[PDB]
Amino acid sequence: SNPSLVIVSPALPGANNGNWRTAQRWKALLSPVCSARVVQQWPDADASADTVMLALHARRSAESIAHWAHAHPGRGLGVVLTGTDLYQDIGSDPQAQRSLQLAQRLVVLQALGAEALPPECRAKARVVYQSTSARAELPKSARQLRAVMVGHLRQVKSPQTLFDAARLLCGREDIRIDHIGDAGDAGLGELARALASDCPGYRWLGALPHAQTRQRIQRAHVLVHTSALEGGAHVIMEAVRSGTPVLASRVPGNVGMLGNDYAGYFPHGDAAALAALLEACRAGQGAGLLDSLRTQCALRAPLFDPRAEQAALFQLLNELQ
Ligand SMILES: CC(=O)N[C@H]1[C@@H](OP(=O)(O)OP(=O)(O)OC[C@H]2O[C@@H](n3ccc(=O)[nH]c3=O)[C@H](O)[C@@H]2O)O[C@H](CO)[C@H](O)[C@@H]1O
Repeated sequence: SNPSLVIVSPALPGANNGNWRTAQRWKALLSPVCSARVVQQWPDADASADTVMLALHARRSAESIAHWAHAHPGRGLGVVLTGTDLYQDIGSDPQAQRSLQLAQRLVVLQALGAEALPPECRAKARVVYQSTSARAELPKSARQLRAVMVGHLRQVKSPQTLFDAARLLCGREDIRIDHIGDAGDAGLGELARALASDCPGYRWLGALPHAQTRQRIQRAHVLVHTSALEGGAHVIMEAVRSGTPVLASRVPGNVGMLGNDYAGYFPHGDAAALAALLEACRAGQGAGLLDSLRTQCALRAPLFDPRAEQAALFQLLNELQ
């Protein structure tokens, strides 16, 4: 009999965010070799039939991770390091530390992940790059540069770097910056509203449905991503797999997605460096930076093929049962 997989995701059901997206995608990819279901917490009325658990976020799902560990000591637990666990919490957070100890396998979502784990956790760490469907690379206009950044506004997304680069470029009518994401963390949507009132090339569109978000990523000349940390951001692969090049903060989660040799990084929180890269992208339109970055992004794009992710998850499942 095939395994009965439970995926634990701290996301609300139907949420438009990474943690829901990963859990739903993994359920789809694994369905040909197992019975798969997604929950927010474990156990539940259906818990007795589950044989394997993949739990997202070593802190946020720590109570379900421990429930599983105590019910199945030494068997069937994979803990998936989705971001603030790996790059924040495992530091000093006893829940995140326990989850790391209890897991039979740890999953990181790009090549650099295990560098952030304790050395005693590296032998059971597995890399599972995420995947996304491709979109046709669109030909685009040289008349203007249109940038997009995508992320629900929270401090970890360092939206202030974008706000500050948009402000440096306030008078540049030839450069447009669209920003997609809900107004989560206290007062970030107010900063975005004030900036869009002052600097008409900058627009904060609020949260948009995923279909519309993918279409805007495809249509933009460039995707800007400023975060302090990422587990392995969906929006970077969504751009890459649309033929939209990226400007990203030099933090491990981003470097793991775009490569050690990528020419499109700026130092974390350096608004001037980001504004300089946008000016260089614009200058090149008409040898140009956008073309250089498109070439580099096209070599990354096969990392994000769902067949690749499926094969990595099939291997992981066979290890856990
Ligand atoms: C560490 C961190 O800070 N973020 C992590 C978190 O995802 P996040 O939710 O922080 O970021 P993400 O970019 O991985 O995923 C956001 C998803 O929502 C979509 N979107 C977003 C806003 C909006 O208005 N419309 C829209 O469609 C976007 O297109 C993407 O598919 O979990 C993921 C795994 O599950 C990854 O590990 C991320 O790196």
